[PDB]
Parts: sequence; C-alpha cells; structure tokens
Amino acid sequence: AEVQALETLLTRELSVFLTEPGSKKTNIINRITGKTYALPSTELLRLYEHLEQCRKQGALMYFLERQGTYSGLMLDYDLKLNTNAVPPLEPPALSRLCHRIFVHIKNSSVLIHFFFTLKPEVVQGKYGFHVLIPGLKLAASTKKSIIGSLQHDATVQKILHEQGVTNPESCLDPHSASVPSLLYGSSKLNHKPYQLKTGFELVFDSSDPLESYNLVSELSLTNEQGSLVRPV
Amino acid sequence: IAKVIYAMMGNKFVVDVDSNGKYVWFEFVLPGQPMNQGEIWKWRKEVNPDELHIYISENFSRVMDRITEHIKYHLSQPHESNILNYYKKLLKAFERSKSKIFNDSFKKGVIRQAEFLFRQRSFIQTLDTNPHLLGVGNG
Repeated sequence: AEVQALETLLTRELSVFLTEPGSKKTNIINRITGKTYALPSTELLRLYEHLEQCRKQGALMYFLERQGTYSGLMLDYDLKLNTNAVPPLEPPALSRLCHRIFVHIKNSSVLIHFFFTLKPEVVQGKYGFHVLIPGLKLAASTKKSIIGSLQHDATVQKILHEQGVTNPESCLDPHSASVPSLLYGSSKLNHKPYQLKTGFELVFDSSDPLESYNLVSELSLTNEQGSLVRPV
Repeated sequence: IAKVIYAMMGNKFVVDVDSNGKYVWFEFVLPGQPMNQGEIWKWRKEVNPDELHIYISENFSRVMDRITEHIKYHLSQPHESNILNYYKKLLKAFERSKSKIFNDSFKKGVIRQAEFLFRQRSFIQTLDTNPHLLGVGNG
C-alpha cells in the first residue's frame, strides 16, 4: 500500500525537476528507466525518508548516485573467495580495515561514522564489501591517489587472508571513485539487496593520530545536513 | 463517458444521417496511421468506428487511473469521519465501476449515446460542394 507516495511525488512534485541524462549536474539516477535528477536537498531528504519506509516493508529498488566535486568515501570490493563459506566480519577485522584506511588518509588533506554492509551470500564468487564514509568531502585526485595506495596496500591483503580470501588484491575496482554508486538498499539485477552487519563511529584528532536514525539520509553522499553524520 | 470522449476528440469524428435514415460515421485521416492510398488529409466513410473503440479502451485508462491517484492522495490527508466512511465508499464504488469500460455492451451503449453528441446538421449535402477544391493523392 505504501510506495504510492513515491510515484505520486515523482509525477507531481519532482516532474518540474528534469535533468539531462548525459549532464553531469545530476546527482540521483535510476537505471530502471534511465532517469537522471539534480534535486536540491529538500526532496532529496524526502526521497531518502520514503525509500527508508519502502525498505522497512521490503520491495526492490534500483536507484543510483554519482559522486560530485564533494562526497564521501564509497568503495566496491570484488572479493572472489576460493570457497563459498562465510568469513564473518569480526569486529577486529573491521577495526583493522578502519585503522588502515585511517593511516592511508592521514598523509593527505585533513581537517567519523563507519558503516559496513555485505552480500546475502550464497552466490558464485562469494561476497563483497562496501564501506561508506560520508563524513568528509575530498572528492578529487586525492581519492585516486588513495585508490592507488589501497591497490598497493599489503595489510588489507593479509587481513583478507586471515578471512580465507584468495583475492588479496584486484577486488577494488580502479574506477571506484569515478563511477556512480547506489544508495543503501538499491539491489542489483537478479540479486538480493545488501544488508548491514554493524555500524560504528569514531573521531580523528588534528594533533594526536542503529535503528534510531534515517540511515539512507545519513549515508547519502550529497546529504550535508544529516543528523547522525556531519559534513567534515 | 460519451460526453468526455466528445470533449477530447469532438474535432475528429462527425455523424450524419444518410438518405436511408442510417447514422454514418466519418473520420478525418491523419498521417502516420493505417490507410489506403490517396485519402490523406481528407474525410473517409466509417461503417463502424473501430478507432473510437480502441481509444475508449486504451487512452481513457489514463484519466481513470489519474483520478484514482487523485482520490488516493485526497484520502491520504487526515480529516474527520469523512475520510473513514465517505471516501472509502466512493473509492470502493469507483474501483467496482472502473472495469465497465472494457465491456462490450457498455462500449456499444456509449457509442450509441455519443452518436447524438457527434451529430452535425447539414454535413452530407454540403460534402464535395465546392467546385474549386479537387481531392488528390497528396491532399
């Protein structure tokens, strides 16, 4: 019964907000019919909330977004494990990954909420990982440098090796920061949408080196006015 | 339904009485539709308005589900007992009556009623009366 608000919104309120499909000004894109939108923050948060109620009841969505000049950190891991046995992401492993990306981003421009999601498993090639860090806004060539550093990173390789992963590298696509991403809950073609395991938080010092929030709005890269997260 | 149909395409169909007292339908041929050679941009005789049936079955659903969406949106807002009883009953009756437009007898009745609305007095005897106009294959 609910979801009808979404089509009513798209047809009536969002109709005036047309955007060219090939234009770079668009921020939220749906691949169901190839619609591209460049909405301001108001209907952005409105659609975030609406997608949240939709995911509360279920359904399948196929929305996408492209990172602009300012955005968070969203990465894709193609972890093709040797066997289809779940290496559950223990808190020590997530802490190791967070510390490694921390020390990776220290030697760059500096002035944090961590969200972890994984596959529903039972699939060839095992699962993948998508870490989302929308706190800061450093979408530039520094992101490409960080991508190269993680490609040359070795600690994450042994962290995956501790999980019995036969793909220490090549899981992170080299175009991770140069291609559009998808909001949390946006499923894949003939694939179940991902699920969150745990969401932690921390803070960085310039000198010394879960069901209580609108998760879609907080995790959005273009949403600066989120409650749980802040635009660092 | 006949009045709404005439409102949306009162300019493409006309009806006149022949010498035998039989209603006759005429359709104004437009480019981009199936048609013989040479009758573009001019009227043609129609024994039975097939295009009218196709339209009333296909394009009327647009206004039908648009008004259904409007009723749903108006029901969304909170009010007094009116939304609990009157709008619910209206929506039930309307969704019951929505499927009528796909019936055959209903369509025949609608066409028979619209014959009166599409009537145009003095059309057959004024047809092809201008000596300076000559219909050709290009218009």
